[PDB]
Amino acid sequence: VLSPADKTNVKAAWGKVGAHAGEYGAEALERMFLSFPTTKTYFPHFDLSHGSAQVKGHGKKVADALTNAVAHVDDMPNALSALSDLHAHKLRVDPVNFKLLSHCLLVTLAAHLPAEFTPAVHASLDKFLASVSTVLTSKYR
Amino acid sequence: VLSPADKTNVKAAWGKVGAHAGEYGAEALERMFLSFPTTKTYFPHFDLSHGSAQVKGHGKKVADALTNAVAHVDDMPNALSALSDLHAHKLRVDPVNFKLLSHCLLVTLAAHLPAEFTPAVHASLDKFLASVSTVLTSKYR
Amino acid sequence: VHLTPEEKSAVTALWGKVNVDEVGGEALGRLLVVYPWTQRFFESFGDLSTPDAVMGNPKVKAHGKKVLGAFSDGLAHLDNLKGTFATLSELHCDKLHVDPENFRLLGNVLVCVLAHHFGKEFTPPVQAAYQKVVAGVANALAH
Amino acid sequence: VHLTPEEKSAVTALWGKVNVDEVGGEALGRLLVVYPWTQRFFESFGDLSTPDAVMGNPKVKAHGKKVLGAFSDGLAHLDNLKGTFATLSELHCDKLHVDPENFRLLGNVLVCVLAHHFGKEFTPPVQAAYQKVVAGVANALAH
Ligand code: HEM
Ligand code: HEM
Ligand code: HEM
Ligand code: HEM
Ligand SMILES: O=Nc1ccccc1
Ligand SMILES: O=Nc1ccccc1
Ligand SMILES: O=Nc1ccccc1
Ligand SMILES: O=Nc1ccccc1
Ligand SMILES: O=Nc1ccccc1
Repeated sequence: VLSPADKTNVKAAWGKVGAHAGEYGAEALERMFLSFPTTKTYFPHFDLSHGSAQVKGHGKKVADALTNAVAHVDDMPNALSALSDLHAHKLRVDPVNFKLLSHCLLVTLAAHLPAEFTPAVHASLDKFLASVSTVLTSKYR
Repeated sequence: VLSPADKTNVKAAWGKVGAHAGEYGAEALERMFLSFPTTKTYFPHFDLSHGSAQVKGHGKKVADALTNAVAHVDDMPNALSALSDLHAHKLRVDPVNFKLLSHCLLVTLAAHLPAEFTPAVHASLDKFLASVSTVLTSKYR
Repeated sequence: VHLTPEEKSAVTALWGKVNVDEVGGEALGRLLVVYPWTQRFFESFGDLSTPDAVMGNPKVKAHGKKVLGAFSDGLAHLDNLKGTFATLSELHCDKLHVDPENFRLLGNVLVCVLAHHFGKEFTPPVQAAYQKVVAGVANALAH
Repeated sequence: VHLTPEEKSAVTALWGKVNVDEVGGEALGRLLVVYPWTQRFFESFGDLSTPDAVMGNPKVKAHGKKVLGAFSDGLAHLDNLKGTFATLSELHCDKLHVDPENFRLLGNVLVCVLAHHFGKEFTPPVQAAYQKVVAGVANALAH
């Protein structure tokens, strides 16, 4: 379970992210597609080139979903219910891929928030993203 | 979340395990120590030889913990609370090692329950053991 | 990988008794049932609707034979698994380029299936020898 | 591993600017903070009781230098990582025989630290090249 200090650390880092949330999501996705090219197979219909409006729009969706989880951090299974069914039951995403995206989200925050990404906040953000990943992988059939 | 069919499947397999629960736990541990020798480093003070009374006794403790989880399958964070603190906080068990023991528990049930270990029951038992493993790894600091 | 002589013996003697027409389909099929995202790797294989449907699918059963064949080839060339499997991975284009973890999952399902079929004979030392082989074949096939 | 020339360039140019006295300690230290079970592997290293303590521990910082050294050795011999690291693993007796996942965790913490220290310069293509190297060094060091 996330501690009070984890919840504070996550909310603080999102606060500092501010309105860049959408752009950082897009960047995390691009980092994922280049570093871990097997993840591109879930997006065969997207243009994955740099500056792609489709990656930009999808990165905003992902960031908005993370923010919803942040905003309902003690009710994440209910809040993410529809997205868990989509990823696990409909799209059949390999659960390994959530570790890869979480890593790329961390790298993105580190590359934009040098002061905020202390070891303690890094540990809190990792725990939070692993909790989101656990929810999104909870409904395989 | 475990489904009603998972809960029935797990309880049915435990039912057929019956009083062999303790011996099967010991067997799973031996399987884990031989197959994955890094796990022995958590038991440097045990005699790990075949037939070891220390492995037999510990296997009964592990089976009894799993049976407690089965018996309180909708309250597993509370029921396993003391054991999560022991494994994560005090012993600092690498979380990979729970996947290894879970695998060896499955192999043990398969080797003793040829009729019960259908594909559907196999999937239910895997899900159950992963849920236990998630609880036992939940309290790292 | 290097197996000791008793390890090689443990693998070889039980492997000679495996029903090579069914054990592969059982393992590949249980992979799809227990780890449902693996069905996406096999969209070209037809109906994978239910456990009963997965287990009965003929292309599952056919590629199951092929998985055992890959195991036997591995046991035959344990000291050069990459040279054994190079043409096997390449003939698939990018079909084998999934996370190495899924090859470890298949190998461990195979182990569960061998325990299921051999019971007491699949002793802990026998399992440990097979775990060495399935780990090496997983690493080479994922390269 | 094989790196393209652009990938080799992406790694080499940024690697030349790394503070070799600090970045290793920061990555090794964050490993122990973020994944607390890794402290068990370094119980011989003294006080690892809090983030600040971990990050200031002198043997953390010292072996952190050695982690970068292993990266530099790897980058210098990408086509024979096992021959590069054979002496390194063997001089350690059993100390490096932990799950390969922890070497992948270390490599990804190092990536996070490089992103932290280089900001915008640690572009997505630069990260992708580093991920190839840290994956190769991880596989060899766990062998
Ligand atoms: C932090 C983890 C994740 C979050 C918060 C997240 C969030 C979302 C959201 C909000 C959507 C809906 C987009 C829309 O309705 O327009 C979506 C869809 C999708 N997700 Fe994820 N996702 C995550 C992880 C992943 C991963 C790791 C993969 C695969 C590598 C993946 C693959 C997909 C795909 C293929 C779609 C459908 C894309 C399309 O065709 O429009 N997701 N996700
Ligand atoms: C299904 C997962 C597990 C269950 C249900 C479980 C259960 C238990 C229980 C009940 C005890 C207490 C024994 C006692 O107080 O006498 C214990 C202790 C212990 N566990 Fe586990 N355990 C699990 C997984 C693991 C794994 C994967 C490891 C390491 C590879 C591990 C290492 C230990 C150790 C070292 C102790 C202390 C042993 C001693 O010194 O007596 N456990 N566990
Ligand atoms: C996962 C481990 C796999 C192994 C060990 C394996 C093994 C093999 C082997 C040995 C062949 C050579 C033909 C033969 O000897 O009969 C082959 C061919 C082939 N494989 Fe696989 N395979 C695997 C996965 C897959 C996957 C995921 C696909 C995706 C559809 C696939 C599709 C094919 C196709 C289309 C052929 C050509 C012959 C045919 O089936 O029509 N295989 N495979
Ligand atoms: C995790 C990756 C590790 C790497 C890459 C690494 C690297 C090295 C290198 C390069 C050397 C000797 C040459 C030199 O200092 O330049 C060395 C020696 C040594 N290492 Fe490690 N090491 C690692 C982990 C560990 C661990 C986990 C331990 C102990 C728990 C350890 C303990 C030692 C000791 C005791 C020595 C030699 C005596 C000394 O210098 O105090 N190392 N290591
Ligand atoms: O983010 N920087 C950019 C790089 C190339 C084109 C546009 C933007
Ligand atoms: O031994 N047969 C295997 C095939 C694929 C992955 C792992 C094992
Ligand atoms: O995609 N190839 C596979 C790898 C491991 C198991 C099954 C399929
Ligand atoms: O390249 N540096 C690494 C050292 C140890 C493990 C992984 C990466
Ligand atoms: O084997 N020792 C390790 C220590 C830290 C990270 C990875 C491996």
